[PDB]
Amino acid sequence: RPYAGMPKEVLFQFSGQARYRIPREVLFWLTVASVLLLIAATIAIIAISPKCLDWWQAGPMYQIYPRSFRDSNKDGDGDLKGIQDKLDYITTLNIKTVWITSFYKSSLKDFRHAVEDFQEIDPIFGTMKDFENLVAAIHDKGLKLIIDFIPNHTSDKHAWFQWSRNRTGKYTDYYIWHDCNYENGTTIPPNNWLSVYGNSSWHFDEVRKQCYFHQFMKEQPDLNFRNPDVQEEIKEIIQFWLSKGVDGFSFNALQYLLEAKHLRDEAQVNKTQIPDTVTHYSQLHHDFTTTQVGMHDIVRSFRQTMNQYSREPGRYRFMGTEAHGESITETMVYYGLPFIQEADFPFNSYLSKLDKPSGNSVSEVITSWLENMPEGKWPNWMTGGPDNVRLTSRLGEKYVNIMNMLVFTLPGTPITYYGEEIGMRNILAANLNENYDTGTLFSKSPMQWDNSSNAGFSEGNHTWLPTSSDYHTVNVDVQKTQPRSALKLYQELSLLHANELLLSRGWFCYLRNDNHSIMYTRELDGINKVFLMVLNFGESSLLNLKEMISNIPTRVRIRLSTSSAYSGREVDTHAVTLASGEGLILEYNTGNLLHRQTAFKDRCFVSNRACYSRVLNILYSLC
Amino acid sequence: ELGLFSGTCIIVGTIIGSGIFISPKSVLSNMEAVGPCLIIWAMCGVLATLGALCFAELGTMITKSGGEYPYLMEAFGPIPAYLFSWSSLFVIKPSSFAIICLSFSEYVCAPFYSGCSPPQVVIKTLAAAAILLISTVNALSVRLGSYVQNVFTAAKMVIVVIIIISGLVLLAQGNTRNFENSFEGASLSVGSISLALYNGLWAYDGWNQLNYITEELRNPFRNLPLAIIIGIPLVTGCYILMNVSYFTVMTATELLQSQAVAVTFGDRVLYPASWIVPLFVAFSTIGAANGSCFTAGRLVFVAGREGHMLKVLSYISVKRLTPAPAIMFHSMIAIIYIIPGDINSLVNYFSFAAWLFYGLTITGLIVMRFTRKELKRPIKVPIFIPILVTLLSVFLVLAPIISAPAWEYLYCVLFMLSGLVFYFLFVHYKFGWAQKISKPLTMHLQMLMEVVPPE
Ligand SMILES: CCCCCCCC/C=C\CCCCCCCC(=O)O[C@H](COC(=O)CCCCCCCCCCCCCCC)COP(=O)([O-])OCC[N+](C)(C)C
Ligand SMILES: *[C@@H]1O[C@H](CO)[C@@H](O[C@@H]2O[C@H](CO)[C@@H](O)[C@H](O)[C@H]2NC(C)=O)[C@H](O)[C@H]1NC(C)=O
Ligand SMILES: *[C@@H]1O[C@H](CO)[C@@H](O[C@@H]2O[C@H](CO)[C@@H](O)[C@H](O)[C@H]2NC(C)=O)[C@H](O)[C@H]1NC(C)=O
Ligand SMILES: CC(C)CCC[C@@H](C)[C@H]1CC[C@H]2[C@@H]3CC=C4C[C@@H](O)CC[C@]4(C)[C@H]3CC[C@]12C
Ligand SMILES: CC(C)CCC[C@@H](C)[C@H]1CC[C@H]2[C@@H]3CC=C4C[C@@H](O)CC[C@]4(C)[C@H]3CC[C@]12C
Ligand SMILES: *[C@@H]1O[C@H](CO)[C@@H](O)[C@H](O)[C@H]1NC(C)=O
Ligand SMILES: *[C@@H]1O[C@H](CO)[C@@H](O)[C@H](O)[C@H]1NC(C)=O
Ligand SMILES: *[C@@H]1O[C@H](CO)[C@@H](O)[C@H](O)[C@H]1NC(C)=O
Ligand SMILES: *[C@@H]1O[C@H](CO)[C@@H](O)[C@H](O)[C@H]1NC(C)=O
Ligand SMILES: [Ca+2]
Repeated sequence: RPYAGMPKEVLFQFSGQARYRIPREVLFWLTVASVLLLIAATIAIIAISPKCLDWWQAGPMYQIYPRSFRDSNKDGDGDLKGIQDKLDYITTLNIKTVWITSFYKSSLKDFRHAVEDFQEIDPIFGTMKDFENLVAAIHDKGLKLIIDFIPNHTSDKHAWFQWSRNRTGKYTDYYIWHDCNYENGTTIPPNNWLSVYGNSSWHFDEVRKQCYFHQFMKEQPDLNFRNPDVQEEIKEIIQFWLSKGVDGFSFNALQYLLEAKHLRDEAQVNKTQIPDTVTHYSQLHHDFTTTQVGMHDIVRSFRQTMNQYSREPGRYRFMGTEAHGESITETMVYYGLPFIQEADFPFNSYLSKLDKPSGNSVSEVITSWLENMPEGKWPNWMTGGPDNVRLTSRLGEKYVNIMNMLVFTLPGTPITYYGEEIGMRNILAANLNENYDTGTLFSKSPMQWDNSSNAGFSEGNHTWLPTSSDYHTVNVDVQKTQPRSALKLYQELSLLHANELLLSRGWFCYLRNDNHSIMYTRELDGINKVFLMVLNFGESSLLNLKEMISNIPTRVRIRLSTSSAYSGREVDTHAVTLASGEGLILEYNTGNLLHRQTAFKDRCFVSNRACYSRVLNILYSLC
Repeated sequence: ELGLFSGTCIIVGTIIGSGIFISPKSVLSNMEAVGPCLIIWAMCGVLATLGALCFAELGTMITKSGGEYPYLMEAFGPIPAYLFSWSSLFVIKPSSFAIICLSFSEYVCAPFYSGCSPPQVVIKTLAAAAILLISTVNALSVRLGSYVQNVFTAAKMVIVVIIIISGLVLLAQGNTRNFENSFEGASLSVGSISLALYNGLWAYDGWNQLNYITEELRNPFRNLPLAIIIGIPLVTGCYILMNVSYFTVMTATELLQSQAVAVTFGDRVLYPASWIVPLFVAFSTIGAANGSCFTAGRLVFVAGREGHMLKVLSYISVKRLTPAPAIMFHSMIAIIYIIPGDINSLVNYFSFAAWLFYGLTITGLIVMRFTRKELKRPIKVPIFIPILVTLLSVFLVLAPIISAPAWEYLYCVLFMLSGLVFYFLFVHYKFGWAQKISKPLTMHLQMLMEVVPPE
């Protein structure tokens, strides 16, 4: 009856019900149930997957002082052509963002600035086409470029001010003017307001016959941000630089934007002081010249102008601000509100203030930023800047390595100042014939590249600033051959921080710490492996980790060390020793994570919680 | 009957598929410069014309129903004809179905993962759900096969002109910075040039299945070599005029970042409605997959006569006249392909096996024309075009394996030789016990799946 070759009519007898009927519909309904259970499973994975980290959260920034990086045409001043030559050195550090401080056409290159044209490059840095070739060379390497912006004041040689003193057109109110009595060279100002660098904050103008306001030196009149004409000018400069491909800005001197309209006198710190000897900025309470009422809606307006360019995916424009030196709760307002967006993060300069390497001095900065921060925000850690003594001269050479391991294992974005990866130091003296701030000038020495004329920075006769004397031992060429150098460790940390998935979005549980030592772990849920960083800022120690963590085995592997002697050597948890500036990245496996317990819910921090799935190999935010 | 203008309109719509949306990323990651990767689309675009012209010769002189299986039977004997029927059932046809459905989930899930790459589990769970749905619809019905075809080839051409017009208008506005200093980092090598011809030629897949149109052509012999030498060279001109429209908008460093190249383009140029590109490309890519599943039952019928492939595969279901055993076996092999590999490791695996049989065919063209066969051939091609296609394909099959060896080639060579083993132990020797494993298998399958021999 089978007779394998079977036309229509015969097999309809067999295929009716006997046994082969129920498999047909049960297999046909299986493939249908699965098709709508795979398009249902992919929707359930796209929904629970958390947003990936932007380019400003993913990798370290690298702050360059453009006049001291690399000189191309032997004139003694670095320029934008020399920054472009060294872009292949910057990508061996695994840098993601190159932050170039201000290069606009300036009449004063310090004291926070004096710009003559917000849309030109200063001649000593190159020309407008040298910038477009650098922005192209940066994007082709996969890097991003953010630049300094300071919108509070201009130079008194700016075209806007030359028209304003002439009362020309609409420019008569671009600046803050007021009437003042001027006889025999001595002026009485409209009030007792002081400059930030210390003197009467009003200055008489001979052409206008009025006084103009300036927070900084007399060469920097303050723009009047209360009239809408000035805000549309600052809106076109933000639009001019974003069209050239700049990936974001760093706004400076933001608390000085607005001032009180009533122009009433401040309150003295020492009330019983004679009102003609108050000439120091610190002798007044500054309630009418900093952080006025409508100041945050101006900064939120800059953020909307930058949103017209950050819509296409992969080209988000970063906005960061500098922090208020005195307050930390005033700094956290720049993070914005859950419904009004603002700076992506304000720059944390509190690590750059430590002058003595103590364990509780560093521990206080870490917990002060992380607990004061809003919920789903992103931290950042900046251990140096152009305006403070370099790390090797502030703390000592023994703390260069322990300090790079600190900011690369903490949550958030580490921001590096040029020359901090090789352990540069301040110069001892210089003779400059320009108007520079001699208190903060010695941390801008030219970059030391190798053993040559001027450390390989200029190839010319002279440099704008003398290089440090000991550039024969500390420079890039020597340090990238040595096996255990500050540059070699820096390239190991930025690579470990880049591709770990545990350092970028793992929890941060800050275990207890006595003075002279800091311990914290980074852990994710489905990873089944935790990092433990033990950093010793003290004299020396032999500390038993089995009592402290209560989660650690008795034999752990050293993933990294600052003295680099412990490349892969395993140690005993009972007795680990740390030699006064030693840091270890211990790494072990465990199923009991510290943030899941109840005693540690008060001291674990994460920005956007996300657990890990081993079977799917994805992050998912549902857990 | 269909005229010459329609004589090309069928072939041009046939060539342009989902290859132009996925290959640019892969051909550029091997040329490294905008300049050379523009000559690859022309070099492989010309090499696809000489291929389709040589196939016009065999298509007219042999004049048999089989697609390419006859051409190897007429020249070399029964072993290459079988070896091709073996690979075109386990290698060429299933993997080309897995690349089209792997490239449809790259475009559906790319917008929901803006800024970064989606996980591998999402672009495989969505591809496995497209293979099962495309192979189930084409088994339950035939009208629904051709119901949505003419609309799916509209969306395919609507986008092709939107990308071109936009990429030309932007070129008038002077956005010339990308190809100003081309050729500067060109890594020309037998390693890169071969691996970049694979991905460039995959966008031309569909030039061999172009001989069926002669039956309705008004004047076939006079117009078909014309409809080919003006149809495909019109398409390669529409590829370099579409790959140029990518580099006008974005740079060579941002191309390699995204797998969905046209999605990166619609965000940069068409912001008010940028969802149009991932929506229209998902239409055309799922339409080109519908064309692959339709032809699965074609070759198994012609090879089912000569007792090379199992005859049960050509059986048709009675309730719906659809080759159910051919389809559900054609897709079940594809599911096993999307699991291990991804698009780039499958375009190499596919264009490797496909190009050795593409060579053996057009060598059989001259070999039959040189010595063995003296029958009349209606249209004749010059002698210099076939010797080029074979000397090119011998470079395409043999350079990648020696210069850039990979584990994908090994599994490809082990598949054909495994079929060579099935030749002697199953069809060449005709063992006694070999029969009693076949007969109870076919009708039980017929019993379970209610399918019936076609005629
Ligand atoms: C033929 C046409 C096919 C479709 C074409 C394309 C269609 C779309 C075209 C175009 C996209 C339109 C614009 C979208 C903009 C972004 C919107 C967005 O992110 O919304 C999310 C909605 O939340 C969700 O859960 C979205 C789920 C999406 C599921 C997709 C379909 C899968 C199956 C397709 C059919 C397969 C059929 C196979 C058989 C034929 C936001 O949610 P969230 O929680 O805020 O963010 C979560 C995700 N991140 C951002 C964190 C990463
Ligand atoms: C305000 O400006 C006056 C200048 O008019 C400063 O006084 C001079 O300070 C320098 C310091 O290097 C002395 O050498 C001069 O002798 C001072 N001039 C006179 C007339 O005494 C004054 O210090 C400024 N106030 C500050 C900085 O708080
Ligand atoms: C605040 O400044 C006043 C001066 O304006 C200080 O008072 C005394 O001032 C007279 C002025 O002739 C001095 O001779 C005294 O020596 C001052 N007393 C002191 C220094 O104790 C007052 O003390 C100042 N207060 C603070 C807190 O510094
Ligand atoms: C037809 C009926 C009876 C059975 C259908 C089973 C199908 C839906 C199952 C069987 C094996 C499965 C695959 C197994 C493993 C993987 C790899 C993973 O990284 C993505 C999903 C993927 C690719 C699965 C997709 C769904 C799948 C193809
Ligand atoms: C079959 C095709 C022509 C149908 C689509 C027609 C419309 C929607 C298309 C055809 C050409 C297109 C234009 C081509 C180029 C540009 C320049 C670009 O900087 C902005 C979009 C813009 C202005 C496009 C807008 C949409 C457009 C007008
Ligand atoms: C200001 O007015 C004076 C007097 O006429 C003139 O010489 C000068 O050029 C003017 N400057 C500007 C900037 O208008
Ligand atoms: C005039 O100038 C002299 C300068 O020595 C000064 O002493 C005097 O107070 C001034 N007079 C007025 C009224 O400003
Ligand atoms: C500087 O480094 C070079 C290696 O590039 C070395 O040859 C030279 O001796 C060094 N000079 C000094 C003074 O150490
Ligand atoms: C530096 O001094 C030497 C000494 O002759 C001179 O040749 C050279 O030109 C000087 N450098 C510059 C930049 O002028
Ligand atoms: Ca101001």
